[PDB]
Amino acid sequence: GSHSMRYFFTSVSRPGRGEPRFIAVGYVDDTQFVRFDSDAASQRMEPRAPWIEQEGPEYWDGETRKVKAHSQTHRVDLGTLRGYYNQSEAGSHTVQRMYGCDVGSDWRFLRGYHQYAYDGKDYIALKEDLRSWTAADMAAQTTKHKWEAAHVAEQLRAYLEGTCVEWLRRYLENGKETLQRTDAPKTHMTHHAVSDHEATLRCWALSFYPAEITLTWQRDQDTELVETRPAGDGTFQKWAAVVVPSGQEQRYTCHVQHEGLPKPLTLRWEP
Amino acid sequence: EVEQNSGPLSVPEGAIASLNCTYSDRGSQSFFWYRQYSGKSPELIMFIYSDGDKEDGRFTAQLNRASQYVSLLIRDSQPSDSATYLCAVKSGGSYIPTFGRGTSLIVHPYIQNPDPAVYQLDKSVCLFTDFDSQTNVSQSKDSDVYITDKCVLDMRSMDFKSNSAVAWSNKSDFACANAFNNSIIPEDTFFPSP
Amino acid sequence: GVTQTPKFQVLKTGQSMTLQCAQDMNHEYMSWYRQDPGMGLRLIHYSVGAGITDKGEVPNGYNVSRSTTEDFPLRLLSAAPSQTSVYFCASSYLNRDSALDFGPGTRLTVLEDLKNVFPPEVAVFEPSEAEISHTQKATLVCLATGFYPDHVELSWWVNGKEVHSGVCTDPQPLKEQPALNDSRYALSSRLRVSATFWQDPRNHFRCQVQFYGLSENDEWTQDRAKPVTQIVSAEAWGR
Amino acid sequence: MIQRTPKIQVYSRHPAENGKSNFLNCYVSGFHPSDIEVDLLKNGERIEKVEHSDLSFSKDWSFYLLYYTEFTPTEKDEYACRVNHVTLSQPKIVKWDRDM
Amino acid sequence: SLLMWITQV
Repeated sequence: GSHSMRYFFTSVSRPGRGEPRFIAVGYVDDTQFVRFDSDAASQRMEPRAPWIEQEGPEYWDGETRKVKAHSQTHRVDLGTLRGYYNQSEAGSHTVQRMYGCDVGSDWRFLRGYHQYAYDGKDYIALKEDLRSWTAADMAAQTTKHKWEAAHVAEQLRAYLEGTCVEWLRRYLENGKETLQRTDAPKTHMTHHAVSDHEATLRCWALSFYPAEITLTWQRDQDTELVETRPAGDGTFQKWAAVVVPSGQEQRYTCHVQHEGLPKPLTLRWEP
Repeated sequence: EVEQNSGPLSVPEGAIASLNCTYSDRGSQSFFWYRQYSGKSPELIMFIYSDGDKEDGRFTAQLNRASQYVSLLIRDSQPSDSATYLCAVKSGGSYIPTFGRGTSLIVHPYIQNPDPAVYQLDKSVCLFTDFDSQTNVSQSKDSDVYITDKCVLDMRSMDFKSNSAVAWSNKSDFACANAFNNSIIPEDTFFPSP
Repeated sequence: GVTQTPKFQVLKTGQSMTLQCAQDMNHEYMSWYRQDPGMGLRLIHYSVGAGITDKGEVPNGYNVSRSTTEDFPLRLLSAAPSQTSVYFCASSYLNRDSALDFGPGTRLTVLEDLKNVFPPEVAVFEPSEAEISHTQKATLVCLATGFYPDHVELSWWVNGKEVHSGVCTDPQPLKEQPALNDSRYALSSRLRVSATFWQDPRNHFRCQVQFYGLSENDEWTQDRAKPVTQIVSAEAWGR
Repeated sequence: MIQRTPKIQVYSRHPAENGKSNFLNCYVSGFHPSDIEVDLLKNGERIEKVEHSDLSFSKDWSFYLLYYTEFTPTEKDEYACRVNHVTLSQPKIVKWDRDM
Repeated sequence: SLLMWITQV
């Protein structure tokens, strides 16, 4: 079906402790495959999946060099952004960058992304046309005019429509049995009393990939829903709960939608 | 990877200087022209990435991706444009720009009223000056006689260029009449008798 | 811009030295080139940012380090005569269209023995009387002679101010003994002004040659004076 | 200068069965800044060999992190996750409920 | 594979 490749970069300043922290992670869909950490021993882009390890030394030297170049840009950006907002040297600040590309069922380019944040807020982002910038405040409009002048959008659009899609297709063919799988959720319901007059019905989804999933209740209000969470073995988990008057649990149903399921499931508990 | 003829290339003052540079990698993305004066650092003139012409004052960069070359045209060339012109190419698989070896350009000045003359100034010094730009000064036959190549000076405030060559020797055989015998001097060159 | 020190240097074979290169423009990319007569610019080492360095075309015999954004020093481990060259530091941003910004450069000469190092004798020769009447102009020539290695900067100074108008200096010097391998050099320069300016006796003309040779660091056992870095001037007044 | 409080979830990789091999997870998410301290506790004592995932973030820029370790749960042993952050004035303990 | 050309803010 539809696929994607994303890179996530986190850059954090450390006042009076020298070098800033730089962390970079690469995903294909919901599977992490590479990482870099400035605090790690290696100072190399490291593998985080079996299928990526078959890439030769040339790939690893290239990505390492590229990620070290990202960190240098980011190191400067922290100082530049400090100037724009007129902030002190003694405070820690965070920069984040996400970029990547989507592909459809036919593995052709669908969409591309390049977003940039400062202290957890939108700073500047590339629009869906890939020729144009949304600036979030006056400081980012300075960056907008600078990036328009240096033809940044054009250079990004070349990467996003070309290199990004070619390497995504390559990774999808190398890690075929990992990335092109679809594990359906294994589901069950638990019941617990909370009162003489009330009772909790919890609905579980376990061992599913990818993470996109919908759990909803139906009757024929007080609904709890946890954030989808990693099992730690590649698959994901989620539960949804409702507090229901006891003696009326039979009229409530849990509904599960997921691409691994050929049709969506309906779960019912009865006393 | 990136090829450039070394020269020297001679152009008369006022004429168009045409510098060329080929490249083998079709994946080349941006193309640069640097100018380096003798004993100085290379300095950027201009860059070009899109196919066609790009004008900046007297300079025009021209890129042709089909025939795989970059050009630098210099309209109304002046003697101060005399320098080595370095071509550089950035490509898809590296951060390192690929340099050509550089092309040496000399722009000979237009002398309005040639007044070829040889004057006398341990050691005595003779000055061959005010001569035409088509005159080539030659090195000495004798090894105890030293002769510099022709040199273009520019008296800014009066807009007057001037070629000059110096020669000297500690030998008492040496006189200013002898100095430039090996060079093809102009016929009506002035030789005063002080 | 990009600064590098020193601008000139003499070393004896086997000595170590570090060429400094610093930039204040927050360039990510930094490189070291050598430039030799026949071969153009050749890459020694580069660095796309702090904590990474990479080899270029001619890395052997050289080391680099990039522990900061600004500085990218080049170490010569054991100086060889074939490392005699002009060394340029070049840095840039990482946009597609980013051009290199070059430092002033470092002329290095590596010798087997420092006994061939000599400073220049400098002499100003005053204009011809015949030139003055014939052209209404006055050409002073300056000769800088007997110096080695080719590490000189010639400048003309008129009434305490440096002048470039009406000046010609030779692009390269002449070898005084062209056959001999370790030959001492000669250089000439012209300063042309009108006769009105020369014949005024208030005006004062100085030809200055900055020579770069040995420092106090180096040893010297010869009878002649230590050929140190020095400014040698010759003078003239109007008539 | 905006700050977001972490959301903590303590749980096991597989459904827990007493005296059987499993993993204990603490999934912290939705926090900002990235500076965070996460320990896994057995009967109030810090477990030492605790691994963690590589820092990433969600579409709203908030960070998420999986802390995990190998364990064999029993009827009586209590497992928790202790988490500290600038948003929390004191470290927050979340007990492992085997039906959450 | 990562991006190559990066421009500062």
